[PDB]
Amino acid sequence: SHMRKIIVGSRRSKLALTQTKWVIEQLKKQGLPFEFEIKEMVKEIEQAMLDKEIDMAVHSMKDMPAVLPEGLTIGCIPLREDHRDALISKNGERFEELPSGAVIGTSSLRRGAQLLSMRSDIEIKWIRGNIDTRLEKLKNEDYDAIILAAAGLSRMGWSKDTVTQYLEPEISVPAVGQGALAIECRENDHELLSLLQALNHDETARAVRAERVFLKEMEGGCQVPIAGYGRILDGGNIELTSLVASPDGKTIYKEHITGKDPIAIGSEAAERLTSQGAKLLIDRVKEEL
Ligand SMILES: *Cc1[nH]c(Cc2[nH]cc(CCC(=O)O)c2CC(=O)O)c(CCC(=O)O)c1CC(=O)O
Repeated sequence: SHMRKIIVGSRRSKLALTQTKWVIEQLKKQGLPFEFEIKEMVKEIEQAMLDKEIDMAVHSMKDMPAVLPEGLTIGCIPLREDHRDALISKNGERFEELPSGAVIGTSSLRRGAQLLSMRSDIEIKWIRGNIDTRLEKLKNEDYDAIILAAAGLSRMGWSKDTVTQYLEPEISVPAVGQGALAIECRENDHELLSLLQALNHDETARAVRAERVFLKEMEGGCQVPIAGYGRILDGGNIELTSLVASPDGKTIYKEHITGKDPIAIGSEAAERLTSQGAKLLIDRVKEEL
């Protein structure tokens, strides 16, 4: 029959389309009368959505801006994937087993700093590209290992043949929003928001909300050595782990806070880390970029 067609904007990478299709598939499980169509195409997708050329987009939470364009909203945050960083070693060694002088590929200051805090006898080397591209570079270039989000390898069904060690947050505190998806739509698209509700996972959303509040107040992002990971405790409170590190790994600010309200705990986390010198550190790093 004649039903509303929801147009879903997506990047063209294997991962992006996979994430986008996952979302569509879960939405279809409600059995409501909507058609979905992907339009292969964060900010340019946002412009299209504002212009009503698309109705929604599925982004990796960790790549979302602190502030959405007025008129847009994160309409849904589904049940989180694995939040953990993953080590993929060419010759199958766990982190502490990598040879002295091992070359670990990442363009993330957050990842490289944490690794360097544990081991000063490894080398962090810049690497870029989509996750497949990066796996090909690990094979074909001078890297002994790489770090990737466990979530992307999971989504692709690649983990089994790649992951050498899943890194616990004790070892590597994840990027804010890692493993979470931001399903972005217009704030006034009430029909769509209503459809997205059954997909929203309140415990994921609350945790991520705390992480983001902290990141916003610290003025962090992908380019800065800042981390935050919130989980829901069995008791129902959120526990937020917050971290800022010097790029060489020698100075770590790291704190835990537990509470009910994501805004209050994210804010208090930023206040505490800022009071310890973490914001000055981030400001100085940005000065040398
Ligand atoms: C903020 C940031 N983005 C990226 C590149 C990126 N974005 C999403 C993913 C997939 C995992 C997910 O959806 O959560 C990826 C790639 C990946 O991490 O697998 C980075 C990576 C920089 C790098 O390591 O070179 C970052 C920064 C960060 O994670 O600290």
